[PDB]
Amino acid sequence: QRHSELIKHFPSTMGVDDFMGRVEVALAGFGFTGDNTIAMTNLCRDEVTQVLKDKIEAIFGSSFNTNGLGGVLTCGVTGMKAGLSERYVFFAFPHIAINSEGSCACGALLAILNAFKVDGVEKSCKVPGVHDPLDPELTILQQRLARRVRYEKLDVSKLDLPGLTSVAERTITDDLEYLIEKAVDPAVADYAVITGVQIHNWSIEFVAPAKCYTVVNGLKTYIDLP
Amino acid sequence: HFPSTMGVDDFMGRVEVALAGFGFTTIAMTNLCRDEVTQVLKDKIEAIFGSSFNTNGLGGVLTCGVTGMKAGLSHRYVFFAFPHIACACGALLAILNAFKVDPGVHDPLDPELTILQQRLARRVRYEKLDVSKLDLPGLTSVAERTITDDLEYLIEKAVDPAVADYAVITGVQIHNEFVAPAKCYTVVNGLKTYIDLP
Ligand SMILES: [Zn+2]
Ligand SMILES: [Zn+2]
Repeated sequence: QRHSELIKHFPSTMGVDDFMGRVEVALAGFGFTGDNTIAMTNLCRDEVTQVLKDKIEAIFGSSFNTNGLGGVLTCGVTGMKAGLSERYVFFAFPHIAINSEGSCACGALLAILNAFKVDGVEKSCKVPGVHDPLDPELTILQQRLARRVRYEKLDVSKLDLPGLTSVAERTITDDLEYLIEKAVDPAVADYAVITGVQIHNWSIEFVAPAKCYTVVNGLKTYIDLP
Repeated sequence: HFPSTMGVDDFMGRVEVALAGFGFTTIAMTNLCRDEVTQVLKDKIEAIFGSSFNTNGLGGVLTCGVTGMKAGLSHRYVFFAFPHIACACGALLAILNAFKVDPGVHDPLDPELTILQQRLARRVRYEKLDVSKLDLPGLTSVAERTITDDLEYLIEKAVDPAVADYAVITGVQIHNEFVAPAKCYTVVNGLKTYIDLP
């Protein structure tokens, strides 16, 4: 009941403010500030994620938001180009809640884990391009998650909500780069990418950074948390 | 093109007075285009209802699904849906450009865009429209019909009238800030009362 960081479920876990500091430090190093950059934020649509989006916009005045269910990126390549209209910073995060150690973290990720648990993971592993019209964002997310879970050969019997949440982060990150490739020419602009897992510790807000880098002058440099 | 057009704050006056007739404050779902310029009506809506959630997609597409609507409805209910126009809705103008140059399916590289694009095609073909003749305010108005029953399909999947009052405010946002309303009703204690302004 002190630092409330038994959240080592994600080794990289930081305070959200601690987190935001490192970012603008690392980002200032590469020429990014609230001065010259536009931020795109992508979180889950749920209201519990608003604290992270607010911190980011506190630093980045020029900002646009593309939140999808469970953090899925259904705005696509047009949704992205719409917002960027020379220095861009993309933040993408799924999100999880942990008491100490346990209204619903991520609603989508909860239902999905169950889906993978009761039915197969195989039931959801569809060809990309397909969705249930009754639940477009959710099912697009299931499937991408399913493909990803199969892609790094994961023992589903041993998959828990943190593990799933961490597959979502690798997934949402990968999708982000696929849009970024279509929508951003590293010859024309410099940009950055910050991804990770948002963690609601109900009261303290944490963030576990995952993949971070800058593409400056057509040259990519990775950034770890310290 | 939009004979229903009003100023946006007049609208938000008639709307809240109308709604006040049965309900007032109530949670609110807002669904507009992701574009920034839609924020005018957003904040005005929130202005009246502090309990809210937003479900914006490209052009106003309701890809939030039933689960999206259910997650937001956990604290009776009132639903706002509007596409828009002025670069008006870059999305509708992109679909329009398309409709005049060319089932649970989508481009992975533009899911919201192409989902809406499909739902408009169906609305276009249903209503029996000449695409050569279709222009931007026509498709916008279509999109208002598309977005509305979409919303409606989502609603009494998500909402049980025997237990909840809900309300529906739809229409078209117009910039040069105007709102041309369209389908507006309340359902209270069971009884559905459509609303026309004026
Ligand atoms: Zn969520
Ligand atoms: Zn638009």
